[PDB]
Amino acid sequence: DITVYNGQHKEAATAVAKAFEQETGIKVTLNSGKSEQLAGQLKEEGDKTPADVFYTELTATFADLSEAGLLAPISEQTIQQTAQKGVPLAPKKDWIALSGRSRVVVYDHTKLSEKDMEKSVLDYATPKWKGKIGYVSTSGAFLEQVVALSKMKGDKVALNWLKGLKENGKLYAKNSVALQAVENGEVPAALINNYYWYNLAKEKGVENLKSRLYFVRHQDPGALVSYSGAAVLKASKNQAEAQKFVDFLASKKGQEALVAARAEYPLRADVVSPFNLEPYEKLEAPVVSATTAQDKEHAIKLIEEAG
Ligand SMILES: [Fe+3]
Repeated sequence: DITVYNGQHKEAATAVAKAFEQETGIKVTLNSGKSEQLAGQLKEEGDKTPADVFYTELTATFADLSEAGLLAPISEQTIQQTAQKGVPLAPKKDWIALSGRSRVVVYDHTKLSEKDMEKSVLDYATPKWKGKIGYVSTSGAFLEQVVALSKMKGDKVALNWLKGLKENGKLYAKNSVALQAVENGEVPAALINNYYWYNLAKEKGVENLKSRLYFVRHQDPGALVSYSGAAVLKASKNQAEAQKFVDFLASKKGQEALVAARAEYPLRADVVSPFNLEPYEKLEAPVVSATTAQDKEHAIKLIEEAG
């Protein structure tokens, strides 16, 4: 049996854990919490950690653990199961990206078409969109978007975009609230994550939704994908089973279990999501270095500077 520190959505973790237990008979105990807290705890616990695997919604969480020498090598063959072009790879082969979530533009298709959409996410923060673009400044993925803009286009462009959103955007407290605002005709478009829309479409039926998604693609900063993944702890005294679990997460069966439970993009190219997601390769995500704590502090300062 194994213990998995779980930073991922609990529905996803419970689903892959159940599928693993059903496939192998090896029991999984989830210790679910915030990834940044769990990462800190793994570092503090060091050689004495009871964690066999760390399963997270953000692979950036692994960088500090890897550099601290706390992660075990995983099989090159396993890593290759999800190593599509664009997918982040552990330089030390000590973690694996498994799935992703995408930034997206959601829009009211009864007011707008794709003709009204923009080439770049940068262009939504302009006077055309005054009173007409929803954004969620307190959102984690929004912050990742700001980090990506700074990295890809520089701070001035990132700050200009944020100032553009202050001037032109409508602020929403959460992504769910922004999605509902678009559905309800309050605002014609909003910047959110893919999974909110696909979840609503699955529950209510797309025929009953006024909103649709627009993907900028073309490696635009707005095509940003955030990657979930897993790593085995070096300190684990149950390497064989921990490696078996990570191998399972990258397997067709494990990926199928994940995508049935959560509207993330699988990184195997022989698994199809029941949520009706496009293939990961079609997204044309940009390649962006992992977010560090320093990146986040810098992005937070830009948000504050923009008002
Ligand atoms: Fe969310």
